[PDB]
Amino acid sequence: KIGKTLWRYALLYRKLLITAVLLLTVAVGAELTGPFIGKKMIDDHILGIEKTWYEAAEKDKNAVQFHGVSYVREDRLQEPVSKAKEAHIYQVGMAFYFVDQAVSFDGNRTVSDGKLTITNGDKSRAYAAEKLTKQELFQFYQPEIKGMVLLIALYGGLLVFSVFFQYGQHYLLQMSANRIIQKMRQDVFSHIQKMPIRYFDNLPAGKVVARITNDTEAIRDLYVTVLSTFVTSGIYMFGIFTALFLLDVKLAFVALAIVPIIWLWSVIYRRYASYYNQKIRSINSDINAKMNESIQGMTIIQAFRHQKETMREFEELNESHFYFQNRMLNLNSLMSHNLVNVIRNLAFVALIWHFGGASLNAAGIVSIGVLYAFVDYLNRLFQPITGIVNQFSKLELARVSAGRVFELLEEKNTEEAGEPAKERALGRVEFRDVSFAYQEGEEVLKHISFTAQKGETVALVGHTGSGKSSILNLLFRFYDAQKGDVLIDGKSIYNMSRQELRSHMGIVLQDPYLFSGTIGSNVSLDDERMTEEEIKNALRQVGAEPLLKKLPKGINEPVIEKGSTLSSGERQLISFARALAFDPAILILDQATAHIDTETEAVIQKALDVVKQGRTTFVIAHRLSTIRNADQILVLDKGEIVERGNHEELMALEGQYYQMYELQKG
Amino acid sequence: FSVLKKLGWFFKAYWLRYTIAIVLLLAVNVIEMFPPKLLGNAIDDMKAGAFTAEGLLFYIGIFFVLTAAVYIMSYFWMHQLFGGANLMEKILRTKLMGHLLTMSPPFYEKNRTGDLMARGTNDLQAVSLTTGFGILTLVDSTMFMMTIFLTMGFLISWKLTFAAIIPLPVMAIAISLYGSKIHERFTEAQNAFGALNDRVLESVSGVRVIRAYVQETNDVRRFNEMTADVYQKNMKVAFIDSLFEPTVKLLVGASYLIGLGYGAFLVFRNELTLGELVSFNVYLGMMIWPMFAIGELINVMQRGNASLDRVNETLSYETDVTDPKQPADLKEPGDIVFSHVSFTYPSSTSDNLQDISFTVRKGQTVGIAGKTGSGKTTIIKQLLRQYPPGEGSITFSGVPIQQIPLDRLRGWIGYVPQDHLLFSRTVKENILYGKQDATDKEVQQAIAEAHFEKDLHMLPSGLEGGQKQRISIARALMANPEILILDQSLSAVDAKTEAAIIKNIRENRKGKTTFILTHRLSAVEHADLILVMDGGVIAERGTHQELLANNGWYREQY
Ligand SMILES: Nc1ncnc2c1ncn2[C@@H]1O[C@H](COP(=O)(O)OP(=O)(O)OP(=O)(O)O)[C@@H](O)[C@H]1O
Ligand SMILES: Nc1ncnc2c1ncn2[C@@H]1O[C@H](COP(=O)(O)OP(=O)(O)OP(=O)(O)O)[C@@H](O)[C@H]1O
Repeated sequence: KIGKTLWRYALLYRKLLITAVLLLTVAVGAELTGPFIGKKMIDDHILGIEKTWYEAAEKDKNAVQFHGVSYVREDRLQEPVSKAKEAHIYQVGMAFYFVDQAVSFDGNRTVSDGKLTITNGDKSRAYAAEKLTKQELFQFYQPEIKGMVLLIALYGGLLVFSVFFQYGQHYLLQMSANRIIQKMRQDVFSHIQKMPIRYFDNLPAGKVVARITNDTEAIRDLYVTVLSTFVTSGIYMFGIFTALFLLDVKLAFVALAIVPIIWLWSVIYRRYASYYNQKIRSINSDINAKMNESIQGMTIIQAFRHQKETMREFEELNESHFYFQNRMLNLNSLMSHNLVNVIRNLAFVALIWHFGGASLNAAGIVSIGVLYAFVDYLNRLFQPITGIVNQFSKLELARVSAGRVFELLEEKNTEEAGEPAKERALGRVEFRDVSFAYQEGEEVLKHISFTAQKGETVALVGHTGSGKSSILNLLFRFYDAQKGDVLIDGKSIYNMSRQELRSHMGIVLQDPYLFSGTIGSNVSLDDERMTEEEIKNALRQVGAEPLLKKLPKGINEPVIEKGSTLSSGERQLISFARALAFDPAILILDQATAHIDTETEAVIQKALDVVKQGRTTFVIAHRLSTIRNADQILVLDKGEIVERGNHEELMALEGQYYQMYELQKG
Repeated sequence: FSVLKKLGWFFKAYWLRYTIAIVLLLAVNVIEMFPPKLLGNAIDDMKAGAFTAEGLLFYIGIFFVLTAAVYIMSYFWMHQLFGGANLMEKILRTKLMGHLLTMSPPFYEKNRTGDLMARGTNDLQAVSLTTGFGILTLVDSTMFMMTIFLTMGFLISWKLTFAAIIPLPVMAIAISLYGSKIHERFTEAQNAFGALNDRVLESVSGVRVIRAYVQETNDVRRFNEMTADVYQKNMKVAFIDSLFEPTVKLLVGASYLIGLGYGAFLVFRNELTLGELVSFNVYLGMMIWPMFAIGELINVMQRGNASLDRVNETLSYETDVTDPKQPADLKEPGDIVFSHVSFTYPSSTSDNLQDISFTVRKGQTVGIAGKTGSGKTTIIKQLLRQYPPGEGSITFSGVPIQQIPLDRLRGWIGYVPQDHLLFSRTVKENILYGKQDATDKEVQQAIAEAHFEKDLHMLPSGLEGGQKQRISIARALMANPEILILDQSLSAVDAKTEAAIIKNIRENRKGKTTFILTHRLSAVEHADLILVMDGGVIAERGTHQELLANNGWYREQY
């Protein structure tokens, strides 16, 4: 499935891939024609002197005047003199020997009394021969000079030509990869906005960030590897193999016999490297964890004199890690490049065997040009092996990361709904013996039935683990009640879009979140839909906070550090300011501050008083002192509303409020 | 190139292995210099008249022999060098961890955990890479390029050599410049990706608010924009990254065609031969590498020097905060006294203690009360030798703590910090932690006398509010300290468990000193000596009875 999805995302942007492939093909074609130019230069011009020569006239018709007689090569012949006048130029040792006579056999050569004997092991016809000094040879080589120049030009021309296409393709491919990843990223984030709240509750916030970003990076590396290395190497090897077959078919098959070598090498190297690398990484993770847990909280390590044992464990880890590093080194020292050099020298030996075998046969021709072409092609062919094997071993991590991202994408149980609200809530809200269970067969709220009037400050006060926060979750539809029913102004909550509902309400939580950025954007949550109504902070208070430095309507940015520098009281203050700025109809206060301080909570009380006005407020708190004025308190036990009424009515029977108010003081 | 000068100890300790490695490297280079020449000679001899099966067999044999020799020698010198690098990593890890163990809290206040973990995870890799691979590349770039150059010069020709090596220097220079600039752009792109990764955490941790205010579309827009920024950075990197293969191909093709063309020109003038031409081609083919080797060497050397000059600081320059001296002859602590102790934390100009004076007898229980931040726990720090002695005198029966061995002093005391420091081992190891795993039986007692074996019965042994505190106090009691110190040990449980706990500890520890720091004053009732600490001084001191006959001091609960 991973391969299918990767191919599907690659199919997008297929124009870039097609263009890059074509450019790469042209570049490789030119780079590999170069050696044909070199081979022709060598053979057809240097070794063409050994080809026959025929005497002719002297009108510079491709002829060279040896002493007083002009000759022309057979290739540059117009049949003026072909059969009677046949000349040759052999070379024995370092000397070049001109024979002015026709010949029949060809084999080993020696000169004893000027009679160049060509034995060949069958019979030796001795022909008188001369030496050509050092300048006469030049005169037989002079004409070819022009041809070579042209050939040279071609090389250079093609060379610079080829250059441009490489830069063309490597770029495009990269872009392709990057672009695909970008698309992928967007998709995942979109899906994140459609998952239920459960998904986030039952999984740490750290892992989802990793899944969104680091796994996308791993897939990007996978794409870069695949394209740039594998496709390029495949095309390059196919081109080299085409060239070799065009040159000589016999050695082409021998050179084709190397592919199983690469196959087996890659298989074995992967088989061992995967295991050793896995052990190394696990041990390094353990070492880092041990070092961290020791560096933190070392006071008891020193107090109880545990230094020796911790050092013992650390050295055990160190010994194992060092051992596996050495094993990986052994594997490398037996495959990484030594095997390449062995194969390279073995190829040299094979070339020598093949060509020297033909030479001794006395029938085949050495054709040094083909030798040059093959050495060049094999040097280019043996280059990409180490990469190929390394990334082949490494592919597995990326394959697992891609699997993870795709199983994330393919989730089915998602939320699909969205629209702005079209009417003002009016704050009527009712409950109908709702009963919600978080996971299963364990009920946290049972038969919760109540009604809240337009009068605000309807607090829910109970005990720890009594099922108060679940009311907030059911009210914002973060979770479905699974039983009963909830009504907003006579309209069912479960018959309308979630965003529309959340548009009617507001929330303040225990930990006010301070998004990185400026205050103005933070107060408006970078909505951009609202004008300078952030001045609503004033309604809370001023406290000279804008006067301390710059302004908080997009002019001050003290939140870049998560708001740690700002006081916690100021954090809740900006939370209330945002809640009022959005100006909802129903306000829910989830406050569980562990210390009033009796100094920093006056501002919170004032903000609650100023914001609760003209709304329907639910105050989720257990202080029972700021909620003295509530129009209606509600106390529930183990998920059931045991008692309900006003503070005065609930003080008609002393009970729970009595115990709290009495034992809490001092 | 000073890293090798700063690592003299390692090479002096491991000199034989590196000597073998370098000798094998030189021998391998020389022996590997032949095969191109052998092929050149074989080609040059095929053309000539004389060539027999003997030459064929000889060439095959010599090629195989040279191949085997290079294979084995390469294996062995790589073994030696990379094993040396691994040993360097091992040694450095041991040194760093030991030094970290032997330090005191003040050192950890100046140095953040991130830097130490970096120096234990990054600098070591760089230094090991310097000792192994930088030396490998030095050997190559210095000798390999010289031997190939002087083999081509003397065996083949000098005009051809000088003419065909012109492009390689500029190729290397261009590679170096590209490497520097691409590293800069890569750092920029990595910074952009980090900036992206910061935003996703905020938009995923604060999911409730975003959905509550239907702001997910704005979060989508912001994420898409930052992804576009990351893409632009990546393309700016790829702009420079796509310049490696063109330059290398162009400037190697130039050298190869100069070789071929000008060598054919010389073959016409008869100074060269065909065999020499192919040998020259192969020599260039193997000469391509030192160009890259030079840049690799420079980069690794600079990185290694940067890492090492930094590791030596937090591994050597720091001196232990507290130092023992000639051990004194004392076996057990008689009485603990404070003679006008004055002390200030290193990282603050506030006193936190102003000539505190009191005394403690054997079996004496001392109670300390006060408000938060009034130097309640600073006094105990003045006794655990976690900071410089400062000023004053704290004599154990008549001798200042300075003479008591640090090993001996830790043996007497039993610390229970207010914070929860429980190591991620099994519960059994956490409690044996104090005893250093001497025996198993008294663990069940230790927990029973802690009256918290009930909690153990209500949890499966392994892994791992008040559970941490009970485990910590049990661990402290394992060692049977002669001076037991509790620093708000029982805060989660109040007036129901802690009372019986302290009663049982007091009755069990009868002739042993005990210190109780606690915010609640109900739990220090039986303490025959109680002190109230306000600011840097002690406002009042006396028995619990006297307390009742003094200013009402946070007794406004019962
Ligand atoms: N997402 C959740 N998944 C599973 N169980 C949950 C979830 N949220 C809360 N619970 C559990 O359901 C019960 C409801 O308790 P609730 O969160 O309402 O506590 P509370 O009375 O509001 O106290 P506090 O405000 O201190 O958290 C508890 O057992 C709680 O741990
Ligand atoms: N790590 C420290 N570095 C510097 N000064 C410190 C440090 N910890 C505390 N102080 C200073 O010492 C005083 C507080 O001492 P300490 O925290 O030991 O007493 P305490 O807070 O009353 O004890 P407890 O934490 O048990 O309530 C304050 O004046 C404070 O500024």
